[PDB]
Amino acid sequence: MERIKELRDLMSQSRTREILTKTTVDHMAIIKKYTSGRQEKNPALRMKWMMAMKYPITADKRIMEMIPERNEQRQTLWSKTNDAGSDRVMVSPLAVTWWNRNGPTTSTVHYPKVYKTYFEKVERLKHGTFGPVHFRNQVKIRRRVDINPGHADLSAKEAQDVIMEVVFPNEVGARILTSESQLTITKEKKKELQDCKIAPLMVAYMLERELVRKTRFLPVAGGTSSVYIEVLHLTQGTCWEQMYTPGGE
Amino acid sequence: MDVNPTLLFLKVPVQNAISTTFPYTGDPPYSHGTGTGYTMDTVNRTHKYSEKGKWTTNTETGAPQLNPIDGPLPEDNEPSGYAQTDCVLEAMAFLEESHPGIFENSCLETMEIVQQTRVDKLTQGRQTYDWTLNRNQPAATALANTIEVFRSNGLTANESGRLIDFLKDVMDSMDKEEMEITTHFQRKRRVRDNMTKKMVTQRTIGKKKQRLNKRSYLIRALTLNTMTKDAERGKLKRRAIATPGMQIRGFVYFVEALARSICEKLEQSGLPVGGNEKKAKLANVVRKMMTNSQDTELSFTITGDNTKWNENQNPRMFLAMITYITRNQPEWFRNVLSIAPIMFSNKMARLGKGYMFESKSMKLRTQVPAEMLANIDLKYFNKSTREKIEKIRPLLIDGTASLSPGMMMGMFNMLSTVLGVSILNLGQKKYTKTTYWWDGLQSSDDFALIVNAPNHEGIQAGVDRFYRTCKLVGINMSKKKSYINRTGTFEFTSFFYRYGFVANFSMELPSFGVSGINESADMSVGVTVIKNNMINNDLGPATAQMALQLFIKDYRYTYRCHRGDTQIQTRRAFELGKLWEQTRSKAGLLVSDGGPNLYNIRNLHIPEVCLKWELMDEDYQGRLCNPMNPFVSHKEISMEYDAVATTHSWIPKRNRSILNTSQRGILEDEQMYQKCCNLFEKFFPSSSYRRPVGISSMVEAMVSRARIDARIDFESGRIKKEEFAEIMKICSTIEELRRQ
Amino acid sequence: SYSPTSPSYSYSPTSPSYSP
Amino acid sequence: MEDFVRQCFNPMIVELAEKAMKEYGEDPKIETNKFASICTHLEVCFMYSDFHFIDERGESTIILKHRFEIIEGRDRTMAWTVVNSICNTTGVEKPKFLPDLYDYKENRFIEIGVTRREVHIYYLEKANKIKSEKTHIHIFSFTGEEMATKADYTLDEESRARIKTRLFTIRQEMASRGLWDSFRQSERGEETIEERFEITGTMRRLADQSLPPNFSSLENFRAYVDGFEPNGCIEGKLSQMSKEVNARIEPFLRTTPRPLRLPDGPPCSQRSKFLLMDALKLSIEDPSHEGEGIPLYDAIKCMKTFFGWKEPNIIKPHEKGINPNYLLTWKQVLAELQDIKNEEKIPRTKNMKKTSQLKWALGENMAPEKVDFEDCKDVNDLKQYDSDEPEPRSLACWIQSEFNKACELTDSSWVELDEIGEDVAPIEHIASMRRNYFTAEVSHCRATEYIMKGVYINTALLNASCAAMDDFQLIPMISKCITKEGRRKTNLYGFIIKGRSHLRNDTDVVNFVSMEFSLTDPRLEPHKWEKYCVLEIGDMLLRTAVGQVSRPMFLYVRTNGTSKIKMKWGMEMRRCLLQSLQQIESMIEAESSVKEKDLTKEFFENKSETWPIGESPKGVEEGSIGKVCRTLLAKSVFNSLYASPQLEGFSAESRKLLLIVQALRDNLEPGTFDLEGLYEAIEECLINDPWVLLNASWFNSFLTHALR
RNA sequence: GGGGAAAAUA
RNA sequence: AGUAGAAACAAGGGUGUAUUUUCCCCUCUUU
Ligand SMILES: [Mg+2]
Ligand SMILES: [Mg+2]
Repeated sequence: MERIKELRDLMSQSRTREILTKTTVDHMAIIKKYTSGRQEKNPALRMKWMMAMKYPITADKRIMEMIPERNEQRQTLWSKTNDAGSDRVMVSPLAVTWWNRNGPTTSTVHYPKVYKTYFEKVERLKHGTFGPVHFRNQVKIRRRVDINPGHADLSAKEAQDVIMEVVFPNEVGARILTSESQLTITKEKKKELQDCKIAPLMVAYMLERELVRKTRFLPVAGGTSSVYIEVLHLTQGTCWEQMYTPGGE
Repeated sequence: MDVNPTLLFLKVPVQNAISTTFPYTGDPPYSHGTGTGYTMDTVNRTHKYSEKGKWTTNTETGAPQLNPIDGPLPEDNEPSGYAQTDCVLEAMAFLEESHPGIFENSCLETMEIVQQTRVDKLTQGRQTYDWTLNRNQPAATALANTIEVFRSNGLTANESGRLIDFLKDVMDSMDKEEMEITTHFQRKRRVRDNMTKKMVTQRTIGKKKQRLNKRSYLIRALTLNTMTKDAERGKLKRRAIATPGMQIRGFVYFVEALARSICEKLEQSGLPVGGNEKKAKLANVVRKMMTNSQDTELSFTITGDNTKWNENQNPRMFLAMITYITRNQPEWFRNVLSIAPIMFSNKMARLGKGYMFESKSMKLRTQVPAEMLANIDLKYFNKSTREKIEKIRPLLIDGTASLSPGMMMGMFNMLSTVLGVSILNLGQKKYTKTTYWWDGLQSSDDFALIVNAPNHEGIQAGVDRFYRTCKLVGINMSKKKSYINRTGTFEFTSFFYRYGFVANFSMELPSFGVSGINESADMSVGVTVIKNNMINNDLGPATAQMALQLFIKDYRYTYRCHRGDTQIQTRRAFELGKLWEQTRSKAGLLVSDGGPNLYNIRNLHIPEVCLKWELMDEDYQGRLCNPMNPFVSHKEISMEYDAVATTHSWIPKRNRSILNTSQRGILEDEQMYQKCCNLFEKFFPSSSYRRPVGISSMVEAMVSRARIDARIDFESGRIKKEEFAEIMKICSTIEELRRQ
Repeated sequence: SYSPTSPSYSYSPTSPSYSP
Repeated sequence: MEDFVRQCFNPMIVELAEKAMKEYGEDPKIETNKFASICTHLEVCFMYSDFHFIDERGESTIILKHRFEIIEGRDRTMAWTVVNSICNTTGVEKPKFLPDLYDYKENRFIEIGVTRREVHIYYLEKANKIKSEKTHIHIFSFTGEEMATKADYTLDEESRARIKTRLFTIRQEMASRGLWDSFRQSERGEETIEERFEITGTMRRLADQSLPPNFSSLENFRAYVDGFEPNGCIEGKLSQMSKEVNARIEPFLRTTPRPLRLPDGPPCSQRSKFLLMDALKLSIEDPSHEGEGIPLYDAIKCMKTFFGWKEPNIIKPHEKGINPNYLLTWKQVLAELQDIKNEEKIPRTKNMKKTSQLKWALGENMAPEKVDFEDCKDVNDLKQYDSDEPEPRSLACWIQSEFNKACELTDSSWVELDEIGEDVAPIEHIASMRRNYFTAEVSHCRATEYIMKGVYINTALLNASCAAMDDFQLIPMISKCITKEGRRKTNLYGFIIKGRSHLRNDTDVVNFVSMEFSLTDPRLEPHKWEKYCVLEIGDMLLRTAVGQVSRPMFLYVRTNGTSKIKMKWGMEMRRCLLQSLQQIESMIEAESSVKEKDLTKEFFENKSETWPIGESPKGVEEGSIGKVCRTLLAKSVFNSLYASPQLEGFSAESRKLLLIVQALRDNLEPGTFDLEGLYEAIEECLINDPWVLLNASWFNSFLTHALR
């Protein structure tokens, strides 16, 4: 209802009508990236010298309704912007710290759910057992190993198809899930993702992290499973070998 | 005592201490002015290495063209571009024979890619030349301008979206008598700045209508803009690089796809492998050649770089290679894969910005464009530029120099690598017909070539034969660059092998520091870079810890997030202190919040938020990861999706203003495009995740989606009859609106 | 604990003492 | 035939058919039979779907919920998304191929087929192709014969009759124009997609012009290459080739290499952004005064603690510079500092008055006015910018002494590295102890003092330039150290006046004026101070070991410049530490694996193992691991300070010679092809840079000591 | 799927 | 003057390609 009304409003104009009529869905990719003006190089230098300025951040105007303009020490947090279309506002890191130290607090956070793989990494590291270190001439073999274990029963393309089916059922396309494991994973993820309050794109990305398998060419010596490659920096050295057993099974 | 670091090489082998020979802690050399001088030098050098060729006049562009192929054989060791067509064809025939079916499978894969590829694939490129405005603009902008001009000219074959259709559109455009385009025009107004009280020339840029004849459009389409490469290590003098228009990038992309397909099915090609893969390939080749060598046999390795590699590869030989590779294939595939060499054989290099001229008597300076250099008194240039201009004058037309010979600085890296690999594999026992033989690896211009022979004379004969064959095909070996020793040690593209590849940490020094994206992103990039350098480039444990300490210091200074319990002062200090006295768990605060750094060797692979999650306080944890943080964007399902990112993922202030310039009329187009794209993404939820495809207009697809969604919602019962009727009526009026 | 030392080691001309 | 379809079928139908047929790169003027077939199919589908609605009760009605949802004519993506939505909602099986209509009343997909031959063949073909007893298939024929699945013609007899008469009219029109024969005979290959890509017109002639000399057209060349076979072409051409085209391997014996030929000219002068060994710093102990963090207050306190300022005077004038301007700049700085000290609330930063001396020193109004060429055609006195090569300069002895000083051990700590996480793994403890050793040996190196000085100066200059672009800003060179007593000490080296900093390109420069305190008499090595203008600004009462000695205290004043890239890489000068430490660690590891234990303690404490690091009149000298670490750190720091294209080129072209020498020392029988060319390439990079010249002399010494 | 940073060659 | 080096800055439009490898990130938009 609201979206179709917005589309009608956009179609009311002349230039917008021409853009919407003479541009195909494919060319939507071209005009999405269409950019005018200067491009700033050296992000490191720009951040280095900009942060000394008062307001180096841009936020939505909604921030005006919670973040006060000043704190108890009269330090300005955000200022009204003149070079903006009324939808943005300049913001200082003082605002970020003020939100972190007095902002609204809630007991529900999606970080442990979206980034469950990293928390699994943390748990694996915490319960790991450390052995001794042997200073011996290390021989490194450059081979292709897996940095993301992914799903054993699912391949890369199968995992991508499952992700598309789970997150965007109405746009899967001509693809049809074939493996029984694919269907089981799809229905399990559907059940777990019911009534979720996260954006579909971000859910798709976390599913990609949990399912798709990523492999890279690394110099390894010893273990080859994913649980060992992630820790390769700590258990492998040019002259020293460190015995380690991740807490995972 | 006079401290001499170089004398350290007396004890430690050079390779083991090679890291100290790389001065990567200092700023790299940069170009200060126009690249016109370098472009003219490159054009003159390319024409000088092949001047003994045949001169002709193009019947379309009307510019001189040099064809040195089948020219006189080289008489001395100087660089020569007089490649022999029959020799190249024989080399490719032997490549096919040694790897039967390689070309057939490569052609089949390239056909599959060509038939199932999209036009938007050209938007992956960086700044591209634009003939519409005759200047460098992003790839997306260039493609959009080209498509708009073609549509305005009636050549609407690219609406399909397939890239091959866009190439057919380019073919059609190249046949139009006249082309109507939308260039940028400038208006200059003298104004008085209110901050300096000095007169300046404010500039306003707008759109206008221009008409180009067949010749002008053809010259522009073949034009390759030239600039100067900046931040390039290991060169005392700079060199020029080229960026092609949008009419040449599709064919070049297809040719590069075919060349990559061929190179994948080759054990002597250094591409597309890289990093660890290339090192493994080199080690395998060296080990295999050493093992296969008999005990009495003598093996010698040549580390070699080719001289002026880009300037000695003729596009005509690329066309011959393409034609031979695509034998017994559909005519359309041959044509589409051979168009790119056809255009590169008739390419024109745009000189560039021009020059800067100063009149000290009048105290004035000005910037002459490249177009006026052809009609300027020759006394104004200094001596060297006078020679350059006098030598390159015959090739100037509309501010561009015709350059048929040469590959123009790495436009056919994969095809050139294929040619080099063919010359490499021409050295098997069955082809040398002698006791000596040779083999090795090649990437672009660089090569490692191991030669085995019973005695030193055999090695010399093999090296001479390889050098002569390379000269015949057009490859020139740089004698000064190259050197030969006994097998066991060598170098290949900054990978130093001494009985095993040695780590070179100096190359990865620039990656260290603060990326300047945002607090969390910068921290993650830093820790991950330290971990990867530890794994790959032999960064020690203690050195890794010191790198971590230095990165934390630099990050804290950059983001003014110094520790809360510190006497230091800054704008942010008071808020961090107030947070510090408010938190009971002092180890849960992020470094951006002034918390302690808990990172160490153990947990370089864990993000800080996850690393510090357990020790975080409930209230601080909720505030930090609050679903409604205002600093990150929110997506509507006026309910909005809950955010997950920490408040430290804010968006920094980006500026794009141009000194004394206004572009409102041009930026309104981008604003409208963004609004339409956002509305479409609202209609189609998966557009952001994966690129959509379709020939239907945006409005047609969106109204159809709305209609089907309304029907399906009614069928499921989520809406009653009233909203159904309203949605259908609004869609119908949108439909009639569009139609009329 | 480790104090660096150099076998190769007036008034430190770079950083002298001048307080009266 | 395209004209007939345009003039007969509805504009909506013809447009939709054109859109559907163009989606696969098909031309509508040549491929006309497929166009007509698609138009007929779309018309039949529309008539089948149209004029049929569903009442609220749920029963079919003919004149609201449409009975038939159309799927044909939509794009592949749109059609597939509508099909997916219907499949998800109604729960029916997802069709394998794209259907045409969907019936809600019976909830099934229907495929509409229009054929020219007998119906049974088409129905069997379609049933075999779809291979699914879930989607209904309806074949229509121009001859009036229609067949369905299980003879279930859902559409009412009237609608089927209407479609039949429409098809009969279409067939009669086809026959009347004498084109039904081709229309009937072309149906066999309509389902096949044939790509077309023909080179014609301008591109054809361009192709004709891109062939070897003995070819006239592209087709001739294609025919030649297609029939090409290999028979001794390479061998014959090689035989015809002159024997002078060869790669003779000249042995690289121990007597082959020769010393590099350094340039000749006046000695090279200091070019660093600040003094390195001649710098004097006024220090305050344990800063606990008002401010304590603002550079201006620290500079005030540093200047206050020293008594003995006298009238400045020119002692070593800048040969090309207006020395009185430098003197007046120093006097103006002193006056501004006094004026600020007078006021109570001193500001965080200061802007210097744009006086004449600062106007000249900072190069204000020196660039000629920039004007577009369109308005510069009438000027008859235009000349191209000079592009002359750098003036050659000979190697001087001061750079070696500066490097020697940079490698010295300092009493005061210069870097206080931050904390890290608790160590748990044994490797973590080993890393911690090795890091303690490295920090102790590196935090007390003068190279670290230069690192901190340069980092602070570049950071302050960048901040001032970006924040203040029209102001001549005063920036004191402030550093922080920890003496041997562990007490924080704040040092001031002098002042920097930053000029206008309107930087747009990465190569644009900001002029500034640097005034550095020093105790080095400029007349000892005048050639080293060519660009400076040294003043005698005071008399310092140094506390020598024997007692008190009064020595002149000078102020080296000069005008320098730096760019955005230079400042950026100046901020990232701490990375130099790593460049040494990593290497050092590798060395230790490279030995530890041999001895099966960590040799860090043995290398640092006992100094049993030493590497050849210095040259003395006695001969080559060996330094312990700490000395090697300091030497590498100083080398990297000087690379950062004296960076230039010459250094990069020399390193690149000399790594080859170093590797060749290593191969010779490895008894690998090294060989070269144009070794003289390599020597010329290496020597081309030595022009005037003191650091590059020192490196070249170092390489000469290394070659002398390695050939034996 | 896309965008940024680092390196190598051209 | 100074920076710098085959050409420029020292104010009055701000220039950064092709191929490959690795790392990170997930949405910019009006003086
Ligand atoms: Mg080369
Ligand atoms: Mg090379």
